[PDB]
Amino acid sequence: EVQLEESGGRLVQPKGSLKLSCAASGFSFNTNAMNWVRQAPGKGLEWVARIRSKINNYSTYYADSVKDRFTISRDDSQSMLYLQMNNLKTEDTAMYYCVRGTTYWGQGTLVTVSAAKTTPPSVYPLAPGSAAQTNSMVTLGCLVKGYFPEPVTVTWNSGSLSSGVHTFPAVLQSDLYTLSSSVTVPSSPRPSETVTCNVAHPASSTKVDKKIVPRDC
Amino acid sequence: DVVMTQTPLTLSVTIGQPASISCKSSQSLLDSDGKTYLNWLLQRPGQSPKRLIYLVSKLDSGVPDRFTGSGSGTDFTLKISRVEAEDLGVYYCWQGSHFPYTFGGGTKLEIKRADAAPTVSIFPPSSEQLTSGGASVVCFLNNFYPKDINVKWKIDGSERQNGVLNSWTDQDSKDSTYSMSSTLTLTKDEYERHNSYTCEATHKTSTSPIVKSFNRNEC
Amino acid sequence: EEEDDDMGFGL
Ligand SMILES: [Ca+2]
Repeated sequence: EVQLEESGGRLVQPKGSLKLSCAASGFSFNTNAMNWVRQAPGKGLEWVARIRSKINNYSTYYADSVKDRFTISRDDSQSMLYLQMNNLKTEDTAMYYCVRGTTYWGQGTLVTVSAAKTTPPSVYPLAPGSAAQTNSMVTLGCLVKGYFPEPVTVTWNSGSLSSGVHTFPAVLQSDLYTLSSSVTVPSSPRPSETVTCNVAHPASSTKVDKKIVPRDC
Repeated sequence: DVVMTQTPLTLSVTIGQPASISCKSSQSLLDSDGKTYLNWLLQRPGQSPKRLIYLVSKLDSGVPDRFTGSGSGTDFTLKISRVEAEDLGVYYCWQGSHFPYTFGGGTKLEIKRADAAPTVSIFPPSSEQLTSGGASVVCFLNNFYPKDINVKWKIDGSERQNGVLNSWTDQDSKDSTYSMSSTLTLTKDEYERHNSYTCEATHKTSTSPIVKSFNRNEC
Repeated sequence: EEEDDDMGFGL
C-alpha cells in the first residue's frame, strides 16, 4: 500500500524556523514529482511548493506567498521529501500535506505559528447534579480547559465506549483552547460499571484518565 | 494568477437525490497542448483530500460512476446522480493548466434529514475546577436538526451574554444529526453569589424553549 | 529515469 507520513509539525514563534519531513513508501518515490499543500484551520486548500524527479533535474516551484522563505528538497536514497521554512508568519499556521503529484496525500502535520506558550489542560468531570432520578439514558462528560497548542484527543474507556460519544471541536479564546466531550449510556452500565474519559495533549506530554463519579450530595 | 470561483458555498441534499456544483476560472483553462487540466477533489470530515476527477471528466480508479465532470474553457461542473452518505464533505476544484496551481474556495455538501428536537443535559462545576478559583456550567444539546439553534443562559432569572463558548459537532456518521456544547464560565466568587443556573434552547422544532436547570442549594 | 505523471498538472 502507498503511504506518506509527514513529521515535524509543532508550535514555533513568529520569525522562527521549522523543517518538515515526509517519508514515502509503497511506490517509486524517485520517479515522481512531489508537492506540499497546506490548509489553515477551518479554511480551504492552498498549494505551496513542487519538486520534480531527477530526470527533470529536480526543478522547484513555489507559491508567491512562500517564495524565498521556504525551500523544498528531497533525498531519493532515503525516500524523504522536506520543507524548510524560514521567517515564519502567523498566516503560515496550517495543516501541511505531503502529496505525490495530485493523487496520494499524507495525513498531514500541524504547524502553529504563535507567540503564545505551550500550556497543559485542566480536565474536569461532568456528572449529573441535583435532579434527574432515572431517565433510562444518562449523559456524562469531560471539559478540557485552557490548553495550547492544538490538538487534544478524547477517548472513553480507552476506546471501548465508542457509541453515543460526541467530541466537540476546540474553540480558541485569548490564546487558550477549550474542548468538551459527552457520552450517552444506558442507566444500567453506570454507576454499576466504569466510565472514564482519557485525555491526551501530546504538546505538553499530558495524559489524564478521569473517572466519572456521581454527585447526589 | 488564475482565480477559481466555486459555487454554491454550501448545499443540503437528501440521500438518493442529485447534486451539481460549479467551478469558473478567471481565464481559459485550455492549455498549449490542447488539454484542460481541471481536477476535482473531495475532503471528508477529519480526513485528507482525495482526487476524484482529472482532465475535466476522467474518473480516478475506485471512484463510483455516480460522479460526472464536464465543461470547457472557463466553465466546469461536477455532478452526483444520486448522493450517498459517504459523499458528505468539501469538494475543491484545482487547476493545473497555468502556474501557479490555484484552488477554488470549496463547496460544502451537507446531508438533508428530518427535523429533530435537541435532548438537553445541564452540568454543574466540578470540585476539581472550583478549587482553582473558576466555575464552568455546561449544557449539551444532543442529536438535533437543522444546525441553527439559540442557547440563552440565565443566572437567577437574568440573561448573561458574556463568558459563553459554543461548539457544534460535524453531522453524525449514522443519522446526520448535529450536537452542540454550550459552556458558561464564571469566577468562583460570582458562581457562589447566585443559586439557580439555567440554559434555554430555542430551535425550529418548538415554539417554546427547552429549559434545563440546577441550583447549588438542593441535592 | 522516466517521470510518472497522474495528469493533474500540465507541461
Ligand atoms: Ca500552461
